[PDB]
Amino acid sequence: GLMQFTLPVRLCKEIELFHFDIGPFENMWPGIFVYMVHRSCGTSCFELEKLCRFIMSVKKNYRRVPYHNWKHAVTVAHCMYAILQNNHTLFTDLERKGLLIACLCHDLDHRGFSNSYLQKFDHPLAALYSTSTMEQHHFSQTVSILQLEGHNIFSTLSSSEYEQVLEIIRKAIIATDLALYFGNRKQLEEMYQTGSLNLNNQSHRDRVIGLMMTACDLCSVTKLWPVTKLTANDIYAEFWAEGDEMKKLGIQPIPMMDRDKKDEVPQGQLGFYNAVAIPCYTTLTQILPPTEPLLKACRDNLSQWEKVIRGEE
Ligand SMILES: Cc1oc(-c2ccc(F)cc2)nc1CCOc1cc2ccccc2cn1
Ligand SMILES: [Mg+2]
Ligand SMILES: [Zn+2]
Repeated sequence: GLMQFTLPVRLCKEIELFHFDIGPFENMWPGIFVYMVHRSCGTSCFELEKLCRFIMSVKKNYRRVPYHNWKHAVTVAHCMYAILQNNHTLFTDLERKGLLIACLCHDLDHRGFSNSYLQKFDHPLAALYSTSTMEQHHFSQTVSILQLEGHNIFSTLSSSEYEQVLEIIRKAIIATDLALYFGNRKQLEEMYQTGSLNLNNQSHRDRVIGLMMTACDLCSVTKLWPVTKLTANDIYAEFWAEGDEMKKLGIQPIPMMDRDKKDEVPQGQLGFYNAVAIPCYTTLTQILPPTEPLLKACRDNLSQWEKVIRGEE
């Protein structure tokens, strides 16, 4: 109970910033996450014995794919930590608990293939869950792990508090399906503009948590240019493997996934920043003004991709 986690000075200071990179030492990522729970949530939120056992089982159920791996899980949880810490008073005790766990779990057992590829392959998961296929599987794996002996990090919550937090995690994980993002942000856009956005309305909170989940999930675009740039390689390495698998089913993949069309990546990152990322962090900044650094960092990386196109790198 008197057992804090602490971090070296450089990490203690940088972990508070949105552009923090968790670094290449896998063995420090559990301690980084627990540090974030303790400052975000409290030293009492979770039984340390149970939290540590939960983290390690989550880690074990992420696969060794180039991008949708254990490092992505912790990176997405750190972005959520940064948002929560800069918006201290807006979120309930249960949301602070739920959301860091949701982020850590949001891509559990990902294979590096999109929902589309599961549907065209005719993967068993695409019969079990017709939309948001991987995301319903991620939530499914989360409940699985919560139910292993010794892993119930929520066992101090009441019957109905337990149901509220698992319902926060479910919606948070479903929202990471980028197909649901577009409409969700349009609704938040109109609600914010017509002045009807109300955070006492549970359906409005749900929408806002959804957008945070998209913001944390895409946070690779909000780091310093060399982090953003090297992560884009991991992202495309999965896309090109999927493209290859599409060719093996006799389907020309979209250019984004075709490794013979690498030259179009810079122009594809512009489309992605303007169609997805910039709008996401704009609407997020409108609703939670302290998340502006994510918008500023995202715009800086858009400008770095423009420079790559103009052959100045
Ligand atoms: C998946 C995708 O969707 C689109 C896209 C989607 C809608 C649209 F109107 C135009 C482009 N381009 C991509 C290719 C690049 O996709 C991504 C996904 C990322 C996720 C996290 C951090 C960085 C990322 C960079 N590029
Ligand atoms: Mg996902
Ligand atoms: Zn993700």
